[PDB]
Amino acid sequence: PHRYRPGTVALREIRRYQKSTELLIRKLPFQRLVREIAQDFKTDLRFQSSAVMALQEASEAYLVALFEDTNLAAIHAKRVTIMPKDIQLARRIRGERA
Amino acid sequence: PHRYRPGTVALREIRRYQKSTELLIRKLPFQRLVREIAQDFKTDLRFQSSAVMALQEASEAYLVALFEDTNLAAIHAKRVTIMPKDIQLARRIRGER
Amino acid sequence: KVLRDNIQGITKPAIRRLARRGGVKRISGLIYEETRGVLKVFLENVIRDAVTYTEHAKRKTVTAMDVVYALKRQGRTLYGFGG
Amino acid sequence: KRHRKVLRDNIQGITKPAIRRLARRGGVKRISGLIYEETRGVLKVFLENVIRDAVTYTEHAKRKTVTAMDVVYALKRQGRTLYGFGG
Amino acid sequence: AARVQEQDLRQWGLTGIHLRSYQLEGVNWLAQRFHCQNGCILGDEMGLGKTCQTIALFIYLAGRLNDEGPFLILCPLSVLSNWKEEMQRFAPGLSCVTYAGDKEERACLQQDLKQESRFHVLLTTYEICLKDASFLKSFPWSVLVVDEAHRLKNQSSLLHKTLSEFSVVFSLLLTGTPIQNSLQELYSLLSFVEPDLFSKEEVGDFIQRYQDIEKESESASELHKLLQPFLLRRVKAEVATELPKKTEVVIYHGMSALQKKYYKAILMKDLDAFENETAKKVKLQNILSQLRKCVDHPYLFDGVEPEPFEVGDHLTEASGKLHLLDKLLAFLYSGGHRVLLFSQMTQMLDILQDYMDYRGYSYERVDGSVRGEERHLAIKNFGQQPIFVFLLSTRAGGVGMNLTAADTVIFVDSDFNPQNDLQAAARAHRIGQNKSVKVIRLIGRDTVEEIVYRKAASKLQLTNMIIEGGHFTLGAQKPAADADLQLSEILKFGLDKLLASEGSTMDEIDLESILGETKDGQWVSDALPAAEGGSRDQEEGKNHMYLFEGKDYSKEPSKEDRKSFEQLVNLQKTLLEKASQEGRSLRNKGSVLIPGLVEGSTKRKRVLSPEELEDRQKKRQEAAAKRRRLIEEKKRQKEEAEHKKKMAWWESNNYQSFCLPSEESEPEDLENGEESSAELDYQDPDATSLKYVSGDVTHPQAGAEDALIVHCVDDSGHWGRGGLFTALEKRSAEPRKIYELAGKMKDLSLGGVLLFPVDDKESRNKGQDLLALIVAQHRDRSNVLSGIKMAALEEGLKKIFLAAKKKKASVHLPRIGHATKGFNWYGTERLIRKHLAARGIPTYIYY
Amino acid sequence: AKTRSSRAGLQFPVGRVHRLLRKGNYAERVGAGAPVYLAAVLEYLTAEILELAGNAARDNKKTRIIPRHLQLAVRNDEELNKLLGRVTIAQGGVLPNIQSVLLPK
Amino acid sequence: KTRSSRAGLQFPVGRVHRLLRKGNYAERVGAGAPVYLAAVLEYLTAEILELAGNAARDNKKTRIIPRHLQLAVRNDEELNKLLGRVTIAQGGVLPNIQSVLLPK
Amino acid sequence: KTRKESYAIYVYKVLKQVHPDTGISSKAMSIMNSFVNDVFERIAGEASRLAHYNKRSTITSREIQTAVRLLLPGELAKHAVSEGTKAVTKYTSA
Amino acid sequence: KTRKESYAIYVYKVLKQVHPDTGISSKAMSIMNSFVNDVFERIAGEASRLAHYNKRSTITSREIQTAVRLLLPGELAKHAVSEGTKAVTKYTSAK
DNA sequence: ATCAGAATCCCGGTGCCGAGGCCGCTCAATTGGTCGTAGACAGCTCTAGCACCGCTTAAACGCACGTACGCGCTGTCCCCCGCGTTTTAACCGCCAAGGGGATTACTCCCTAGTCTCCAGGCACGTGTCAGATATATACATCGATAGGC
DNA sequence: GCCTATCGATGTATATATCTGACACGTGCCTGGAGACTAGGGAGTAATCCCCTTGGCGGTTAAAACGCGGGGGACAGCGCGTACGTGCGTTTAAGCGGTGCTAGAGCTGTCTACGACCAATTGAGCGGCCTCGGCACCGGGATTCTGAT
Repeated sequence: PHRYRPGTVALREIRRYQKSTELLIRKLPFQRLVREIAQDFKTDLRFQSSAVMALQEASEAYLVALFEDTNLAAIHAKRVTIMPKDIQLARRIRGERA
Repeated sequence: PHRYRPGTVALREIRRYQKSTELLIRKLPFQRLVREIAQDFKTDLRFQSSAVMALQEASEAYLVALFEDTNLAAIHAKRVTIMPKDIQLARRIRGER
Repeated sequence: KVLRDNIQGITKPAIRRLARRGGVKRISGLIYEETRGVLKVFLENVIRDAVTYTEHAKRKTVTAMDVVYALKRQGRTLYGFGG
Repeated sequence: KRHRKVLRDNIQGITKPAIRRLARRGGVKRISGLIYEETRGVLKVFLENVIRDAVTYTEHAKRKTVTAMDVVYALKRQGRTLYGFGG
Repeated sequence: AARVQEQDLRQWGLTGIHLRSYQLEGVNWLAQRFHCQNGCILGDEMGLGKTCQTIALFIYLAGRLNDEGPFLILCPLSVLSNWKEEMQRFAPGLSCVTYAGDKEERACLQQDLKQESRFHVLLTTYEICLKDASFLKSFPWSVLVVDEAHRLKNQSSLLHKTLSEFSVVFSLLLTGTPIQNSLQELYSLLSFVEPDLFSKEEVGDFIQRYQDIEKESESASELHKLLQPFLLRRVKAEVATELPKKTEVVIYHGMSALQKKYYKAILMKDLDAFENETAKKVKLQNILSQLRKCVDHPYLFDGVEPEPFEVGDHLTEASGKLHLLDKLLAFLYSGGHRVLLFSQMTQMLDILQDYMDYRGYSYERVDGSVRGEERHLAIKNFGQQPIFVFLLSTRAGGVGMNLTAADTVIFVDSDFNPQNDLQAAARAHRIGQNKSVKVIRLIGRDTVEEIVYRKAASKLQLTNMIIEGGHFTLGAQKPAADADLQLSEILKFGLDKLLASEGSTMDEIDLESILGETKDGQWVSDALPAAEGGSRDQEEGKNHMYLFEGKDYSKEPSKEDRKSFEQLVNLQKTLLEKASQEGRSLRNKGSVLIPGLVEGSTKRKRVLSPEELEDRQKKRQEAAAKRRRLIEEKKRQKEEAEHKKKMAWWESNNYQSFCLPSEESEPEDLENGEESSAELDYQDPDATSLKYVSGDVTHPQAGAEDALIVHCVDDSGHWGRGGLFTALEKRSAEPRKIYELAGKMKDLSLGGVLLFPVDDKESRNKGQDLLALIVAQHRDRSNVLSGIKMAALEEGLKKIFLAAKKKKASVHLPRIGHATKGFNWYGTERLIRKHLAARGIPTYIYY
Repeated sequence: AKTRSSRAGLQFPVGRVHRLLRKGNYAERVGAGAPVYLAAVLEYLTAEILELAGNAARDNKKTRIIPRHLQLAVRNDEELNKLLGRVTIAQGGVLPNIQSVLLPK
Repeated sequence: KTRSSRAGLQFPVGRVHRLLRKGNYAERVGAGAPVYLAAVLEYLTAEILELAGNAARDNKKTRIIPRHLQLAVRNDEELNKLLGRVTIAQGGVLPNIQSVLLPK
Repeated sequence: KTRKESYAIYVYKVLKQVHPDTGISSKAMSIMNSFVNDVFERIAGEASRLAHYNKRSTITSREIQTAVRLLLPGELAKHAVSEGTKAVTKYTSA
Repeated sequence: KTRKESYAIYVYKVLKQVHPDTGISSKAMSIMNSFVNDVFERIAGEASRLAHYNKRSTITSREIQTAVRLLLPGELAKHAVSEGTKAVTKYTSAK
């Protein structure tokens, strides 16, 4: 009947993904996403593989940093479940949501 | 006798200063503060009054923007009263340490 | 030959892994769409500039240097690419 | 009795009402009492970095008088450009 | 009793003075001649306290001969105050009453003196004595005193006649000039003094018999033998000392290890000035200031006081100069001496106040910031209150102050101009000083002050010696290149002693041995201590004005000290060299870092050959002269264009000028033939003196001649309300109209005088009245008015002299400030008298 | 006319711009068309901003433009507020704004 | 003979000088200026590298990798300050969990 | 006496175009001048970088346009690019 | 057939100074090379701007020292400055 | 409470291709000479920031409790997680077109640099009227009022 | 427990009030923008190799897809009772107003050391490649954690 309690293995997951250094995003889906957005500015573009890798790296670092700020904002509200309201405050305070 | 209720005058003040274009810090105290701090850097420094004036303008703008962000943080935290914890969070999100 | 929807490919599990690296213990189901929206805006601006640089370079192929310049203009930087 | 007197530090001259008044322009309705010293600390650190930079410019310029453009350069370098005192 | 004892005179009530060898002899001569019953003349030179000696004579008469008076004193008003003061302070037992003032005041005094008839001594002036001779005759006189009796040089004088009409038994005439180049003065005095021995008719025989004494030694001996009972006169410094002889002291002090710390640090910091011969001027000058501060006090440097900034002895420990001064002040305080402290750095005076507070000493401070009235208060306080020390900035104190109450003068640091020190000395060691004054200059032994002083002293004593001796042997003004070398020599001095003793060399010195005898808290005026003569082969060793403690200044850095400097420079280079020679240093390792750029700081370059320096000097001179000349001419062209604007502005307003042009370039042709003193015979002092009348200034009491009324105004043309201005409107409304017109029409220029008639509403029965308004003030929005431009008053009076003589009109002036107590009337009065009354123009002053 | 600005139909000084660019070391050579294009762009933005400022002053019932109007104008052009997101204007003040949680009931 | 050798540098004096000229930074450039700059760059880098070396050693690796670089940068407060918006590929993140999220 | 220069007269002339019968305070003029110089530096700086990225010696309107595209907001850029192009095509007819 | 210079060799040289025994991955070498070149631009930009502010034609050690002090945050510069000036001293001392 | 029992490291041994080292030829870093301007460096001239007193009146200090907010503890209840369980196409290994980037080599115009000049921009110049300050509202919300329902 | 009023209190936008320096305009002059003349190498000029990305195949796997179940946090409710809002008075000192002072900013001139440009030349390091073992990686060792005891 043994089961780990809610949030306990989630902490182990945090420890896992904080100890690992590899990318967490699905590569081909991200590649398609790059091509998809670029499709809006120009049709039939070609992309250096390293450009896509750089984009993926930059995106992950950006999002992870956002998740951290979101985590703190939820904690400040005495919560542990992150919500868009936290993202909205963080982006506004950062001035990204200028 | 008469008294306005808590927050009624605060709302007036907010509207007054937001409507106003005036500086909010006393010039001479700010001026002395800068010069005392100058003692921390060098034994001898002269200062243009306009330089001090610019410094006050920048400082007030910086703090006011911070007060806005702090106010948002308190509201997000379901409060009306701002606290140091809000200021710290705001600066943290702004990448300030 | 036209692409769509793969933003959802940055699926709930993709977002969950990122959030765990970010130290997040619980993730609201509303966060997934909020993230995809913010990410698209971020990517659009970076790619927009990278394309601008590519066009300025008279190229048809986007290069890592365009990404580097775009980040740098946005005041961001990624070492280990180009150069 | 008048030859010398101890006096409060100039930072306190950024009086509780000066801080309150600023917060009110910032739209703050209610303020906890801990914020006066907290704001003073933030302001002092902010000023410290700006003045130090200004001093650096002036001393390189080998002047003795601090100049508003020196402040402009510091502000621009720190990403907080102010319009209204020079160019 | 031994010279009718000085104690007998004191027992008879003489207080507050020592009858000096000169004063005691005079009083006894007066007393002896009274025993002989021969009248007397005290012909002693001015400043010997003839007043003091005469007061002692009344003390002798009342105490020994029981002559209860009344005694009459005739004196000039400038000394009448002095007579009254000396009587009150030195002879309080004899009631001295003052008969002075205006006709109304004198009328009150005549009633008061008739009601309270119990005065021993009556003080009156010569002019009042002549006017009220009938009143003074009503009192039965015992003895008559005449101060500066030269007023009697003419027997036909009304003064001589009226006093000969007074009942006189014994006479004492005081004169600074018993012979003003005429024997008639001495005989006129002698015949007044003892008319029974010197008849009024023997004037011719006395003059004729004694006129050639410069040629006849025999006549010189005869006249003196005849005069010995009647005339006493003596010469200065030998007995007649009059001014307490000044004493000069140089004080040698040690320095603390802390001072030594900064010394080493300061010197080492800027070695480059010694390497770059051309960078020496600014650098060494800055350094010298720092060195001075270090010798004075290390806390003159920021952060040197240990935090917390607590008041304590650590201050004295930090400076050997202060350490010595503290001990010195304790001695002086116990000695009841009063000290004046002069320094160039106000910054130290601050610390000194802090120190006075620490020790709890009474002090006052006056530097260039203490304002004039505040300055009056400080002087007043020091004169009245037991203030021990006076803190003075050396440059601020030299201007006009009187500090004769102090006996001790200390120079912390010396001025660039020795004239400033000498000028300051005249403030305390001033005529009227009764205590012997001691003069102190502070020097650290083997310190920069000693070296600076060695050369500065040579210049300073030569300059001071030059000022009294008039032979200007001024040490030649060496160009700054040599002053840089001089500074390097100073910096090369004493290095061995200074650095080899890193600990405090603050020696305890028995001050009394250096200072000399103190009597009743007074410095004994002993000539500079010449190491006493032990006779065996005469060896000349300069115990002259430049030697104190037997030490001769002016002599150079030892060669070894010079060598040690150069060695230290290289040693410092070695430290820098090693640190730079040594490998890479990391931060986690916390290595020692070298400070900023070497050439970051600037280095001056090679000297253009002396020939090239000479050529560039010429080039510099030539370029400046050429531009100066061309620029000044072009600048004048601007003034010419502005003149066009001025004339056009006046012309455009159809205004007629009432202002007199500035007549400061006409030769005063008042009969060209040596301007020698036109001897004013003593007949009616009211005829050439300004006549003061109480009444309205606007209505001159002029008979049939034209009258010129004079008043001062500003350049605004806005007519005032109230006071004298209302009186002017009462006589005429036109002065207002012209003044309003002139101000608006830009006709009012500083020193300009508006002239227009006053006969508009009320005119005199004979003669024309003219009013002259002098443009002397301008009022800006800050409302600050300068004293009715003192310059404009002189120019206006010059114009008034020329206009009044040219029109032969009488001049009528208000007594400015008569209602303001302590108002400086004299400057205005003398200009009026010199330019009008003394030139025969009738001047009337209304109050 | 002589001036290149009038040839371009501009008010701004193309010659000054070309000089400044040459002196600014932005490159070894500066083509004559770059100053023209830049002068036109700066002039355009000037006109755009001045129009907003003119409106703000006129709306404020005043004939003279002041920094207060500039702050109001800049922040209300949402694009200028981002372009000038960290630029501060002397005597600009802030936009009147109060959060609904703080408003009375 | 090389100016770098003369300067005691690892860094290339001529190459650095060439970079300064082509960068259009000023009308004129002094010969010591590149020396100072090169030295500084050289300095800075090694300071980083020791710390980087420390991280690899602590990580039981003989060759330094980007992960070591990320950790090293953030741990020099000044490197993080200087590099506050710089990202390192395959750098990962700092290990950290908020006390509020930790178990009872 | 030392001669200075500023964009003030151009700003004022443009002011009378967008809004006749109105003036501008000296403080506001200083801000406008300050803004013009700032934007100038932003454009010139990036244009310099672009030229280096392409190793070009000569700056052209193409670089200016590219810098403008990068610096300006999404719609403001459209108007500015139109005006810059319009000016060049007008001038080049001379 | 194309030629491409880089600073890696000094990096490696330096590597052996800090850690004679330590090795380095290609990715790490690329990162540091990028890093060095980037900071060069930062410093040169400030020196340039400063010279412009001072209307000065020539960039010198003065500019290096002060640009450095602004950029290398506070004390970080101090360390660098001491070695920087030392090297220049060496260079100028030598001939 | 202590322990079983999920699930975390530690470890040996393997084997891949990357890191470190080799040489190569080119083109440029160091070696070698001339000019010239900048800056520097020194001079002289004058400005504005600085030290000081001064009265005034608004501000902050300092008063108090009332007030309502934020507090800690209350209870509710259903959602993100834990794990199973299902189902995906990403990742990965292999080949292979050809669009295109970067390489090569070349031409002519453009901009730079050239000299002479003049007209738009400015610093100094002078004035004036929109905005600043009066002053006393007229007129709106808030305070308690204060009722009635 | 309202909810409709209500006075009137304290305050606020408005009227018309008057006052002035900051806003305008130009003057007198210059200085640097233009209109010249001119050269040559920079950007465009085009051709080309051969490469990098895109195209392309299916396999095999981890991975994502989809759900149940639930207990703890997400969520709101409540009373506690302090502390922060407010208006009182008290007192300090910030402001607007001066004064005197000279440091130090400011321009100018002359020329030289420092670096610019030009050049010959050597050799640092350069492209292309080869060799060895730190590392990845795999199976499978031990250790230590949770919630179930």
